[PDB]
Amino acid sequence: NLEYKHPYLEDRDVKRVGYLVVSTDRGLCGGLNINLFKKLLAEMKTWTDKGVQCDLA
Amino acid sequence: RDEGRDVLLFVDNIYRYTLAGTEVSALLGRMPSAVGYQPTLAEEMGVLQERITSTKTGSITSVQAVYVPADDLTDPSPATTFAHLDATVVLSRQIASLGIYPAVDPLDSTSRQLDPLVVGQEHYDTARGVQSILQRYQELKDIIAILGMDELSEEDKLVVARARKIQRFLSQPFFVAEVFTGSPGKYVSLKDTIRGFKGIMEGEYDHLPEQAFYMVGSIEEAVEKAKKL
Repeated sequence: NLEYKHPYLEDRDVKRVGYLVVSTDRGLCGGLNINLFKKLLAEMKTWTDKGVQCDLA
Repeated sequence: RDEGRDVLLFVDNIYRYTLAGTEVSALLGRMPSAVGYQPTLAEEMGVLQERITSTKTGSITSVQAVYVPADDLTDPSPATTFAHLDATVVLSRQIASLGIYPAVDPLDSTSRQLDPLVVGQEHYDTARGVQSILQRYQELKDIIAILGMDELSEEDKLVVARARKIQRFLSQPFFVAEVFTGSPGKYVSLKDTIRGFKGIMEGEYDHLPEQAFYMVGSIEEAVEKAKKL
């Protein structure tokens, strides 16, 4: 059934991208959050340089 | 002075003078003051210190190396000597232990003429701006040591980073100091000193690493050093 209508199966031209980010509700846990954010930011940059926007949940 | 107008007076260790008066005070047969000093410390200092001044007939510019015993700025010699100075720059061992070798503590060091009406507003605001963020950093220093950097707000994070740039842009190699250190000397314009610090504080030169600022002349040297590393 997938081919006829992918809900989400097929690839397509990237122009925007979304990110569900999982941070913690509480601090005092080292760089658990910072290292995540720092990775996300760095990867978002490679996207924005290609002229694509990034939405965040 | 009482003839020609402009003279320079350099004195090594006014302390050595007071200290001499202490080795004697016992034999001169007077009771000991606080910490074993002479009871006449107040005057022995003042007499000599009051002599150096700008007369109507001629002025005297004078720098002098006032020693502080056992690092105690509360020790009487330094404590009383303070009042007799127009500008009072103080060198701390903590700042030397780092590598900053104009080892001036920019916080405990001040002048009576860091006045806006005197040194212009740009110099003043820059001076007190640099003073503030450097002090705000001293406060954060505690929580950092116990709970690490990752606990600061993204704003305070930037405060320490910008401060640590200032903290080592204060440094610069002295010509006279070339002898025992490879680093060739440099001389910075009072004009550039303002341009750089004002600059770093605005957030212009952030991208550069810290070492870019350590031991250099004008800001344009910090830039070029950042290239090499």
